[PDB]
Amino acid sequence: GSGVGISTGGWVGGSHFSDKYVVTKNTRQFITTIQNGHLYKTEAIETTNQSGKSQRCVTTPWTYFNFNQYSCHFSPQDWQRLTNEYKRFRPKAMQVKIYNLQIKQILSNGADTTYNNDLTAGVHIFCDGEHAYPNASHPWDEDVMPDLPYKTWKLFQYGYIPIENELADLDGNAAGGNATEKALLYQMPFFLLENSDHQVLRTGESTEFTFNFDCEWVNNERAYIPPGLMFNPKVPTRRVQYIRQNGSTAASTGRIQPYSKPTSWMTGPGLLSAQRVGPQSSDTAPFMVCTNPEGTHINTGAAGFGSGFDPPSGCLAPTNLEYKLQWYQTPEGTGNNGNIIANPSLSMLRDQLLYKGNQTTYNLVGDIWMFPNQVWDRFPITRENPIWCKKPRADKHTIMDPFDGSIAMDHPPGTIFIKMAKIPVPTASNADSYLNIYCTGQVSCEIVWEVERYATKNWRPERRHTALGMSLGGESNYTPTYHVDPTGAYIQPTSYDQCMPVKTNINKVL
Amino acid sequence: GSGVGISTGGWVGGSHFSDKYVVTKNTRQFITTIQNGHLYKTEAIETTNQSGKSQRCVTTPWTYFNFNQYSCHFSPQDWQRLTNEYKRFRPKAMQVKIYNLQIKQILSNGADTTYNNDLTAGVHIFCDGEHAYPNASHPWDEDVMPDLPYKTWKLFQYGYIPIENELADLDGNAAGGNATEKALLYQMPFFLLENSDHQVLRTGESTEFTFNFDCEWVNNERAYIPPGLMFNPKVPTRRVQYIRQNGSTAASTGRIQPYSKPTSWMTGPGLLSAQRVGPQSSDTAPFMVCTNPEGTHINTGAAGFGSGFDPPSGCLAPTNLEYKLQWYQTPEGTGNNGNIIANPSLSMLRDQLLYKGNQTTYNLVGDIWMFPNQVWDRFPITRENPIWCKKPRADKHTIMDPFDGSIAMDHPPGTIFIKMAKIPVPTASNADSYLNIYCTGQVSCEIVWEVERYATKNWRPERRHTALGMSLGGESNYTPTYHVDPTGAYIQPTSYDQCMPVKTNINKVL
Amino acid sequence: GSGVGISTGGWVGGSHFSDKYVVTKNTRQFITTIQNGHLYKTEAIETTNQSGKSQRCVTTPWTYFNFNQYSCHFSPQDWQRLTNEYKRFRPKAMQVKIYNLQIKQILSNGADTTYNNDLTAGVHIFCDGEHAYPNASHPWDEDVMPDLPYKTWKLFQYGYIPIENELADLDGNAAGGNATEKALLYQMPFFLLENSDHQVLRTGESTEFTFNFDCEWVNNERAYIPPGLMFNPKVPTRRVQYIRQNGSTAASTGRIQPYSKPTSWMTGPGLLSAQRVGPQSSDTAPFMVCTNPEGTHINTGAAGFGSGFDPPSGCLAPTNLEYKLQWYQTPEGTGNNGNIIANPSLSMLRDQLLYKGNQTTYNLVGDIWMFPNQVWDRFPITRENPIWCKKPRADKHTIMDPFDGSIAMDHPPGTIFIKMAKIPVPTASNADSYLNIYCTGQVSCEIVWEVERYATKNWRPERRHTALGMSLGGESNYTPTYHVDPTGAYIQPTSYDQCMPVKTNINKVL
Amino acid sequence: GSGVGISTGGWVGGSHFSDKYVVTKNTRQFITTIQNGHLYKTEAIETTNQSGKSQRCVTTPWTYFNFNQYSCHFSPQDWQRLTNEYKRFRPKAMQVKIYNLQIKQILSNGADTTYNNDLTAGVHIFCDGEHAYPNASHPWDEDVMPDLPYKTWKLFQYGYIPIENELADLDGNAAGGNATEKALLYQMPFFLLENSDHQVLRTGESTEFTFNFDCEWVNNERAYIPPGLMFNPKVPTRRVQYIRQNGSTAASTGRIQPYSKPTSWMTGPGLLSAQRVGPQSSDTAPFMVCTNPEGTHINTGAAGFGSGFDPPSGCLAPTNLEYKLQWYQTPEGTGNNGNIIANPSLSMLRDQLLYKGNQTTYNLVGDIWMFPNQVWDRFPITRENPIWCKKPRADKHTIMDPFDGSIAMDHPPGTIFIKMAKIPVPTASNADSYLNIYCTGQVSCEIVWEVERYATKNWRPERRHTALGMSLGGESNYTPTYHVDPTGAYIQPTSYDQCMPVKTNINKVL
Repeated sequence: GSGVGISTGGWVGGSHFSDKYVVTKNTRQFITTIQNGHLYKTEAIETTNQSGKSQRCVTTPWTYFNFNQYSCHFSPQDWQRLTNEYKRFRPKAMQVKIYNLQIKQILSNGADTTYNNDLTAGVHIFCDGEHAYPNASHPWDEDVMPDLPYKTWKLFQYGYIPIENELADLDGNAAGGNATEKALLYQMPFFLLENSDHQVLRTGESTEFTFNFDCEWVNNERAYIPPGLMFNPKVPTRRVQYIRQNGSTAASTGRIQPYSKPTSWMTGPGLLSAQRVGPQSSDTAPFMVCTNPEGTHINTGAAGFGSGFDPPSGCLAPTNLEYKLQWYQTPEGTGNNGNIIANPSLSMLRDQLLYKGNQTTYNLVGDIWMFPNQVWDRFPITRENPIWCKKPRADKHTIMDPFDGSIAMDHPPGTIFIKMAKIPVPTASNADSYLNIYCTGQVSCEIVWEVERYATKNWRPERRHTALGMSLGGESNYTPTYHVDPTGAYIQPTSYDQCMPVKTNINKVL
Repeated sequence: GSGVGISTGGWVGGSHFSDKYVVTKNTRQFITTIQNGHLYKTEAIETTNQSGKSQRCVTTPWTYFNFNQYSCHFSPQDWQRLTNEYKRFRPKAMQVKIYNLQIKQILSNGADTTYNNDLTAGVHIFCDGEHAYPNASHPWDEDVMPDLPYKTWKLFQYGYIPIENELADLDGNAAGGNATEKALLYQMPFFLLENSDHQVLRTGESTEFTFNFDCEWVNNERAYIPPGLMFNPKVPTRRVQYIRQNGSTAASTGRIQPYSKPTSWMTGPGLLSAQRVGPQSSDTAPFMVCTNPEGTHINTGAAGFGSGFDPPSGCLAPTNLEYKLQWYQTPEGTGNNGNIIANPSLSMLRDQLLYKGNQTTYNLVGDIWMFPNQVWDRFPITRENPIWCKKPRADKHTIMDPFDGSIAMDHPPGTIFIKMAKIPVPTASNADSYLNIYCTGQVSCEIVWEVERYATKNWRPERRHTALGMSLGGESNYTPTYHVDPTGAYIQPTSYDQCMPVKTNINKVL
Repeated sequence: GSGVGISTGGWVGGSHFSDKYVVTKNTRQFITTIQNGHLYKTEAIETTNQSGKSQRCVTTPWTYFNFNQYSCHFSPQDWQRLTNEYKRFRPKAMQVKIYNLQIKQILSNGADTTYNNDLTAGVHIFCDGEHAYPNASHPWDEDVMPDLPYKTWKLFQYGYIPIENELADLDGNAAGGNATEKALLYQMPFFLLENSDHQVLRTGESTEFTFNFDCEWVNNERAYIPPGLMFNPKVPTRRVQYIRQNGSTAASTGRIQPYSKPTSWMTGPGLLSAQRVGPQSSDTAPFMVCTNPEGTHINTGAAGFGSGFDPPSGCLAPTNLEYKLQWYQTPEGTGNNGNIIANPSLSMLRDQLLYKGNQTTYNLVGDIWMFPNQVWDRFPITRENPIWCKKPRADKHTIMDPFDGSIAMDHPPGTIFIKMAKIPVPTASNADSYLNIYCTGQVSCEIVWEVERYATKNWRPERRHTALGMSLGGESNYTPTYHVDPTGAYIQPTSYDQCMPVKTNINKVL
Repeated sequence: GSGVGISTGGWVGGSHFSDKYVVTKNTRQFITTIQNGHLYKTEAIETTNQSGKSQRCVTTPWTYFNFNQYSCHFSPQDWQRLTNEYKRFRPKAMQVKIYNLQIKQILSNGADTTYNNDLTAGVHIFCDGEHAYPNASHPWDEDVMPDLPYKTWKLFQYGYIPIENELADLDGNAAGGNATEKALLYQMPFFLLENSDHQVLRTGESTEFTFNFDCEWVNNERAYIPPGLMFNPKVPTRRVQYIRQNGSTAASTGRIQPYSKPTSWMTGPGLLSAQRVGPQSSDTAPFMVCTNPEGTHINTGAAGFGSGFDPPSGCLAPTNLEYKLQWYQTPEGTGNNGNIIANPSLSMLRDQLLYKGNQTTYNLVGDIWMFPNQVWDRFPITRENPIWCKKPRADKHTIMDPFDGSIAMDHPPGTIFIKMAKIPVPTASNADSYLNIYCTGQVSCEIVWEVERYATKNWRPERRHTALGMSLGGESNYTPTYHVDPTGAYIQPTSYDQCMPVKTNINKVL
């Protein structure tokens, strides 16, 4: 049957490894609340205002489900077994279910608050698979599904940036009159999630969404030598190296030495020239990707308009800590506390350099662009990396490697939006008061991962991700990584290697 | 299944444009409350009483759904695309659904009030499609469905005017004894919505109503020249113009000039003679349509009896601001704040004039009536105009052009009435106390619009409704029209052109 | 139908005795509550700390159903009839049902607390039949199902020991640096019951679990003589006994006497050498089974690391009270109050001894190991004994006789885990507050027992368990065993014979 | 459908008289509550303790439905019509339904208490038709179904006597040591209603029980003459009466007189010798039926051990008021208030005597036992008598006439037991607190009575039960019997004849 008192679905979880496939099931307990008091609002996002960096977003009542990260779908055991036993993997299919909803009313008299289940209140649930609305998810957000299946998942409000602010700044001047600047405002899109059709669910009801990926593989195999050493040092070469006269030393023609042969392959692109700017408040990235159409007025300049492009060095060796990719394990993390810095995976298609020689010596080429015969490996993703990124809709685009490592998909998984159906309340005024409710429920993401097992003719052992690669933590510091403190706290990895990255273990003949 | 805890219907919205059809879906969250404490009452509607203008209405417990306006069904995007891409449109069919009802009890102890869902309380829902009861809807009411899909829709009480008051005034005198005046009262109809059969719905239940229009088109195409210039100025004419003797100048017979040929067509009717009267309180319109059967007594006279006919000038040029059609975007709007004045659409079948020449010169004809060979275009409706108007049931009627622009239908969409089923309460007295409840729910109006795309042999570009035709508003005044203030306020159009009227863009060869 | 207000299952109970089978049905009323506030925690279990004995367990939110004991499934009548009328019995099949759930919210304002039934809250129910998670049940726990069907069954929290503490102690020293000790922590398994798929049930729903045993019989038949007397004292023997010279007495060769013939059979293994140690706080057992891999650091030594093996004497005569198996009937029982000591069942395959003679006399062999030709009977289980024990997963193992008497099964009945589904609560902080609920319901265990009736050629009467073997108790001491005190207290057996052990009544020819 | 909000059954009542059958339907509103706080207890039942009469009962949580009495099933109209129109009747079949359950929670804050319906709470319902548990019902209890269909029926707790107390008294002495007295305790049965399978019902559910009687008739016909007058006084007799010499008068042989012939029939058994004993507190009956096995110790003697047998005179004339059967109409009745004494039905098979003549005169035989050729009629049952009695299970028994008039059945209707399912409550202590609830519902007993109409050749009229046989009562004393006082009180019959007994009206030729 169906109704109040009949659970809609059960709990699923775990993982089933096969040769061709890996099916990782997860279920979480989520809570969403009334956002903005059921209003759309466009307000300026202001920093400390030491610099003129500002932002403008339109905040909706809606909240959304973000499934994008590996930490959500794989346990540390499932990840270790994934990266040790398989050379490559990608997400075949994804299935999300939202069930066992409970909408409860919040009754607050004074300090103490009580919770009464109304049973007739619904929730709006909307999945955008055509990407007609602006994307909610962005890589490296803290909104993502929790790692531990028993933690509650608190959803985040949905908002989006209608316009670039400094372009719309209205600052202008008396001479220009900012006509082209108003023109940007006049066409500033405004999206309501109410335009589209969507489901309204009460406690007895549930819903389901399926997604089918088609995307590129994530390669777990390591390069033991650079592509430049793909030769045989015993065999002589036919080539000639002519060196022009340098100072006193005369020009010399001679056969290239057998041990160093010319490479036909060049360094993967990346930019080492730029450096970060300014205080932590302003956007600090070394490069700023910005748009400045003629006629508009920008008073602040620099990073005020534009968004920073980081990490700038895609394949290149991160000479400085600024270039190394870095994040925090926990939202409580402050500076140097709980931060993880990317380290070399010791893959020779990764952390490349390029030296421009003059007559006397070699010097580092700061920034190298796309050039033919460039081969490189994508960032060695860990378990904490985002799975996908949304590729913009644009006429032309170059090769897609996001330097964070995420996969650029032009149709990533749809973003599932959910909110409290507004329950109005009678009021003699215009005060448009509403009833205070929230909904908790059980969401289950189940993804089918397409894996393919390695095979090698290598004689020797290879590196593997081992639990011996972990450190103790917690109070009294006897709890390992990925384990629970006596207080109940979950011990986060303190190093990039405890995150078990790919492109480390398995060797691949170049 | 069905019951408490199973939502009856989901949310629908958006629009699907085709060549033949446009289907605009909308869903709103409505709230209706107990009205008149479940009583019918006939009370006098009294103004400041500076003038003897009075009204008498019988107020019901019922509230009703008013779907009549374009703003409800079309977004500003859907409207722009409608009026730019299509020469004419009309409403094929309409489908209204009322579902996801929630009837909650209002418990008030002192100041703080609580809301408990009873689940056994029903609501009465009645659709009058035969128009046996007096029509609730009237054009240009504020009771209409809201523009923004996320705003709550508060329904209005249903009432109607049983009699014309000054006819029933009882004032009379000692000499007349007002016998014919009592005769009007003796037959004064009294309508109860309980006479008819109607549905009672609880939370699990829903209802649905379908309507099929048959009505006239709304033409979006513009006249570039007046019908008087439909000639060819190069070709000579055969006609003669004889001018009688004027003063000294002798009577002259001569061929009419090629460049000015006689027109067979005349100005569309309209009345410029009258002017508005009195204070804002009394009915101010320039013409008063009234009924004054013999023997009745009218002490106040003038606009006391009768209803004002405005705008008086149907097709004629609105010489003064009094004649221009004007309204407010928001019910908070006071004088000159938030008011929109109709402006010329620059259609040459619109804003006509007629000059009566004497011998010496031409003079404006104040009021022109129906006369043969009159051609004109209906008011250039905007997005804020009512869709339809109810044509009275009468033996004879002339051509139907409402000067507000609305379509006169003799069977418009039925008015859907809804009220709280009275839940009595035991009381030892006669005090007939009742239980205090309200109902909120989701109503969805879905209309199928019949559209037909233009085609033209014109070489040049044509005017189109553009977002560049908008102005900034809100606090700090950086928010465009049709967009949301940082406080969440929705920015209303400040001009008639921001309302995107019809009969502007597309040209039509006369 | 199904839903709130329709009971899911009825009450079952009783027993049906047959010749081949015995079907014992039971139903109880259980209550489980939120444990650890929905957290996993690993905390040290500390005693008075007079000795360095410590333990570390990871405590889950889960609670579990323990069905392991005979007292649960058999009444004293059903047990008496079982052990009197049947020579052996084993559990064919087991069927557990969990139904009539009620999840109620705990509302506490000040001291007085109220209970409101929410109806939309579920419970998680998970049965581990593959034993992928650590076993919750352990013999001789107080968590077991109650004896009396009308008592409420309060479930216990599920936890498990991830590591042996002193091995992980971190104590070490500055010289060693405890590298092998960290290695144990680094791989310390962490099990979440959320990994596996499991059911979520609301009030209307129920669940069912069936188990099929295959295990060894429990033999109720007694040995009247030792296997050493299996001869005929009238018939002479062919054997010779040569006694070497002792002191003055010369070596004598002579035929063995007819009345004492040599036995081919030897004493069942057991260990009398060891004695208990230390205060009641520390682990006191006479033998300690411990693991001490090289390189680890143990400061406390002795019973700090390792678990005690008791009773040490499997078949041997319990020379001292330390060796006798002993327990308490009620968790309120303190020292010497309500304790029951195992006594001889007077089975001659039980309570064996072995004497090593020198020339002059015989002396008791302290500890005897497995040796060929050893025959013995398992502990004479009573009605209060555990039914089964979980056999470890190990490459090699010897004969399985647990000296407590329980049956060692490598796949015992699965442990049914249950917990409150977490209902989150909105909070402005990170305080991750949750809603306070509990669930009570009706669990029914129904086991099919495989029995086989004895037959004997013995002429004489045999011992039987009789109610005359009971003592009075309670206030005023007029209530018998297994009966209810005027206060309502249930009178527990005060002696091992009132527990009606097996291997007493029925005789078996050796 | 089924569920909360759908009544399970309707109200039935009334009676349908036929020639062969009478079907009496009844429905009542019952209320049962938590008894003993869900405990079994064996406590001593102590009187004023002026005498050593004591009792010991084990009180259960269960309550039960007692349908045994005629007053329940027949109205005074249905009874009058039964006893006037029919010579004999017996209960063919019985059908009990329990439906429209409501389990409500009792919330008490201070003095005022509130009642909230939980809807998930069940009730246990168990019918014992095999009589495996001790019988709850006993004749002449006040627990019986009410007479008036609109009165509420409050059920009584179920308990039973495990042992005869003075046999178990433990009093004994130091010399005996009361070994045989402990032996009675050691085997003292203890019954739990949880042993058996039974139904658990929630509000939506109901249950039904059917019973099929086979039993003896209840004869309504009267004997107009004693069986001794079955002769013809006109016809001479052949017999001789020899009278031995008495004093002076010589022995006389002579024919027996025609008007007094010898009877072959003798007086039905009964005992007039004994008299009642002691205060109202102790058991007062004239005869005590007791059990006193050898070796037990009885200090009090007399009625301390044993139960009184009353009325002692089965068919004999009740010489004194002690022997007359007597009861109270209402539980409020005290001594001489509201008591009804059995009176002669004027049936000549009833109220017999036997005189033993000596030579000189006749004297009353005090106690007469079963003797051949005894004929008698059973007690003339009224409408307030029990219908049935449970015949003990015993090897041998004599003729079954209960002197109260009830029918002795070896399988009477099963006793329907019902109790509140225990809803536990979380408590940090062992206090095993539970939730306070009660259940009210509608029980309907419908019995099919097998009747057979009389036919007579008698010429004269016969006595009939008439309403003129009633008396006024109530306040102001204008309300008749079987009618309602202005306060609403129901006027009880004040005499045995207003109870309309059987064996009065209809004549039966001997």
